[PDB]
This record gives sequence, C-alpha cells and structure tokens, in this order.
Amino acid sequence: VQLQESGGGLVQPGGSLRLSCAASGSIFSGNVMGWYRQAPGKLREWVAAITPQGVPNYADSVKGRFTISRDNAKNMLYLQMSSLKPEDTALYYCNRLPNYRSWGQGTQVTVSSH
Amino acid sequence: ENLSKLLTRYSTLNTLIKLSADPSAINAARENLGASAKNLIGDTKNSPAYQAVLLAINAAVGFWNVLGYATQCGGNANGQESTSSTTIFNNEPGYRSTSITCSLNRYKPGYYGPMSIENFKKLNEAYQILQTALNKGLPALKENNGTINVEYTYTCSGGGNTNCDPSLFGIGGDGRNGGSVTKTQTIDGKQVNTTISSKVVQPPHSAAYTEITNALNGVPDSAQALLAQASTLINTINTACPYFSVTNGGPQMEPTRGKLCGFTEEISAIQKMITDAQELVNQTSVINEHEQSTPVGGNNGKPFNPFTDASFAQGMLANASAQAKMLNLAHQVGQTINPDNLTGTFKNFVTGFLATCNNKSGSPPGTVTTQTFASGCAYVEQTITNLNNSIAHFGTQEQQIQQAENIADTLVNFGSH
Ligand SMILES: CC(=O)N[C@H]1[C@H](O[C@H]2[C@@H](O)[C@@H](CO)O[C@@H](O[C@H]3[C@H](O)[C@@H](O)[C@H](O)O[C@@H]3CO)[C@@H]2O)O[C@H](CO)[C@@H](O[C@@H]2O[C@@H](C)[C@@H](O)[C@@H](O)[C@@H]2O)[C@@H]1O[C@@H]1O[C@H](CO)[C@H](O)[C@H](O[C@H]2O[C@H](CO)[C@H](O)[C@H](O)[C@H]2O)[C@H]1O[C@@H]1O[C@@H](C)[C@@H](O)[C@@H](O)[C@@H]1O
Repeated sequence: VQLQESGGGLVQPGGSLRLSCAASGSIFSGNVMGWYRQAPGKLREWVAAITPQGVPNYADSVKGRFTISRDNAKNMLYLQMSSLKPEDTALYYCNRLPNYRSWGQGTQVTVSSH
Repeated sequence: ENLSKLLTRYSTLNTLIKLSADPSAINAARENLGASAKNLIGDTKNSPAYQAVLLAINAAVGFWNVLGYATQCGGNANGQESTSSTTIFNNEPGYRSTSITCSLNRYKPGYYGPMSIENFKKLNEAYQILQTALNKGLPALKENNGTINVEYTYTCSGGGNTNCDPSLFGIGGDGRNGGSVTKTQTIDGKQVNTTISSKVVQPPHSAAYTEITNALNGVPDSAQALLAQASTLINTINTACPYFSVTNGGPQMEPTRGKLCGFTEEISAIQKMITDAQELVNQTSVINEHEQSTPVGGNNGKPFNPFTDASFAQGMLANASAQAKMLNLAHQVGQTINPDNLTGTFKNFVTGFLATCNNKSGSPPGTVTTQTFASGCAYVEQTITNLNNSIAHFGTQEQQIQQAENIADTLVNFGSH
C-alpha cells in the first residue's frame, strides 16, 4: 500500500536516465503496473504499462525512446529514458493499473539545453 | 484559509479549475467519455468489462469440468433410491467419455450422498447453455437482445426408471415412442420455445432405452442471462452438496473424497466473481442513460458561466463514475482467482486443475471430449492474460475518465450556491 519513485534529476537534451519505483507486494503482485508524468500547467498523463508476464506498451509521445520493465522477485518497476527532450520535463510517478487511491511523492525530471 | 496559499501547495488544482471554466476542455472531456464507453461496452477483445464477464463464466464451467466425472448421482424422478436405474446425460465430461452416467442405486439422494436427477437436470441444462454460447462467442455487453439455439439429449434404461416418463414433459400417456410437445418456457424474463421429444430404442444385443431430446429455441445470450446460468450451475452444486471421490505422478486433488460443498474457498470465489460481474454489467444502463454527445457552452451567446450554465454536470459525473466502477470491478474479478495471489489448497486447485486442459490438440471453447475430465478446459489462463492485456491498453482512457469525473465534480460544487 506504498509507492516510492527515485532516479530523477537535471540532464541535457539527447541525454538519458533510469527511474526506479519500489512497490509493496499487495499493490505489485499479479497486477499490471505503469508509469505517469505531470508536466507544468497540465494534468497527469499516462506514459507506459507492463503486464505481470512482462509485455510492455507505451504512449505515442514516448514510443521508441523509453523502455519499461519489471522485476517480479524484488517488487521493482523501472523506466529507461533515451534521446530526452525538454518536452519530457515533469514529475514522474508509478502505480498499478487500475490505480491505487494514494500516489507516491514522484521523482522530478528536468531537461534543459543549459 | 484563502485560495492562493492553497494553490501554492496543490498546483494541479489550479489547472483543474481552469479546465472547468473552458467549454472546449469540457467538450473534449465529453468526447473522451463517449469513446471509452465504446471501448468498455461496444468492444470484446480490448474491453476489461468483457474479459471479466468471460472469466467469471469460464470459472464456473471449469469447476464442473474438473469435478463432475467423480460426482455420485442417481435414483428416480421422485428424488428417491432406485433399484436398477441408469440415466446418461450426453455431452458432459465423464471418465474417459463424453457423457456422464448416473447409476448409483440403493443409496438415497441428498446431502453428502448422490445428486438427485432433478438437480442434475437443473445443472445439465445450465451447462449446455453456457457451453453452447462459449462456442459461438459471447457478444459485446451493449448487445443484450441476442439469442441462440441449444439442443441436448439424455437416456434412461433399467426397469423402474421413471426419469424419462412422458408425463414429466406433458406428452400423452402413450407417445413415449415418437411423442413430442412444444411449449413456451420462461428464461431471464424472455420467451423461449422448447420442444421435447421422446423415442424408444431397442438395439441388437443389449438393453432397451428411452431417449429424450430437448430443443431450446431463442435462448438469450446477453451477459446478464449467461451470468444467471453460471449462478444456477454453481449454486446447484453447492446446495445439493453431493458426495465425490477422485482417481488421483502429476497433480494432487485436496481433499480426495468427501462432499463437494467442502471446496468452500473455491465456491465462495466463484460466487463473488459472478456477483461482481453482475454489478459490472449493471453500470451499462447508467452509461446509456447519461449520454454525453450534446455539446455545451454559454447561452444567448454569452460567455460560459460555470456557476449557472452547468446543469449537465450531474449526468457527466454519473457517466464517468460508472465507467470507473466497471473498470475496478473487472480488475476485482481477475484478482479473486489469479493464482499469483493465492496460497494453500486453493492455489493448488487453480494451477493444478482449473487452469489446465487435457483435451487433445487446444480445440475451440465449449468442446467436450473423452479427455476433458479432471481439468478445466475453459480457457481460464488465457482469459486472465487477456484481462491484464486489456487493462494495460486502457491506460489513457482511465486517466481521461478521472479527469472528466474531476471536472464534473468541480462544476457540481460551484452550482450548489
Ligand atoms: C425394463 C425394460 O427396459 N423393459 C423393456 C424391454 O427391455 C429388455 C429388452 O431390450 C431385451 C432385448 O433382448 O433385453 C433386456 O436387457 C437384457 C439384455 O438383452 C442382456 O444383454 C443383458 O445382459 O441383460 C439385460 C436385462 O437383464 C431389456 O431389459 O424391452 C421391451 C421391448 O423392446 C420394452 O417394451 C417396449 O417399449 C415399451 C415402452 C412398451 O410400449 C412395449 O410394448 C414395447 O414393446 C420394455 O419396456 C418396458 O415395457 C413395459 C411393458 O411390459 C412398460 O411399458 C415399461 O414402462 C412402464 O413401466 C416402467 C418401469 O420399467 C416405467 O415406470 C414407466 O413409467 C411405465 O410407463 C417399459 O419400460 C420403460 O421404457 C424402456 C424403453 C426403458 O427406458 C425403461 O427404463 C422404462 O422404464
């Protein structure tokens, strides 16, 4: 009943990152899991998802640049970002699908020319 | 205290209030509810609602496929012991056979003993209807007026055997050999014509038997109706509570003998899955009764006022909340049975038996063979997988439903004053 994201920070366009989410077993186990982001001036947007058996699917805005993955032994979700652009700037969040009631703190990702 | 020091902390609220004042954003939200409603009640493969209905129904069927071969049944039409009565139901999953034989004589039908033939008739009819429909494919949830035709046979031999007597069906006193009767029957409030026909057969070297054919014409195949049939199947098993005993290197049945209602954890899950799907199918009428396709705006061509132009909002909220409920219940159905979250004997029953198929190669759904017994043969694993796949592909629609629920909730608040 707990969601903890990490791995974010400030990077340069074209650069790259790896986010981790630590989930409790009651949320994670036997459930579709996914990643979300909330960019300035907007509402939370769905980004990617992955079934217990490991099959991924992605939103059009990130397809071919982000990879989602899970480790069912350790209750961990991961998101691997490549070829980053400023438009990818946002608070990134994890949850199961359909969503548990309460969200974690998220992890800030910022992409800026310099 | 005051709105600024509040929006300092919760900036996604500032954005929500901005959308709630903008018709273009409200109408975009309504287009979305239109679309996600269609995913949910107009589609099949990609609808979580559909996969959850299908799972609930397949679990019921699968449970009998696993255990029927081992279930005592017998006696006569009055529910009493028989001396010499063999009653055979066709297209059922018996020991190395596509028929189940009920020929337990002398012992009295009832609890912790043989299932009476009256109960087995109730059980069989529901089974034939469910397997027939599974075979032709279940319709989308919005299609609730369809019908199918269902036909099944059973036989009676032995002296004393009253289970195929013509008075049971309203056929003349004579007329066991050739007689027939056509008669409307009532199923989930709809009108079905049913023809019941009798013939006697006298083979060359072996005993005479009566054969009964039931032809049901215009059976409803809507989700609501098929959930009622699944419920009849599993409730008849559980109420009659008959005795069973198994023929066990490979999977291990726990308990191996006893009474069928003693699989309490399995029958309670099945019944909860059905209950949850029934309530999921009932959101369909709430969605249809609160269509969102009329566009909204101000009036007398004035700019939109969120505090007076938004009487559409109670409908928008009801529609959005219903969709979110269909999604959560579909997920609940799958979690009730997914082996990843089960333990003990229950987990073993599911991975060992219910989620397997011993039929020969995976033949189409609804198909009984001589090797069906002691395995589920109801595509339980593939249906779990597809529920999960449909849910993953509903990522965006779930977020849009929540945004439209939040927008409509905001407008409803504004309009109380
Ligand atoms: C008891 C029975 O089945 N009698 C029918 C009789 O069966 C024997 C023959 O098939 C014979 C052929 O050689 O073999 C016998 O079995 C042998 C094997 O050959 C052998 O290999 C093996 O090792 O051992 C067994 C036995 O130990 C069969 O038992 O055949 C008759 C002729 O075909 C048949 O009568 C015909 O059909 C009936 C409906 C009637 O109109 C006759 O005129 C017609 O020729 C016998 O059927 C029974 O006949 C009596 C009349 O004498 C009754 O009419 C009876 O129906 C009433 O009573 C029964 C009680 O048994 C019910 O309670 C019912 O309410 C009454 O209306 C009728 O038995 C019923 O119908 C048959 C087809 C079957 O389904 C029974 O289960 C029914 O109860």
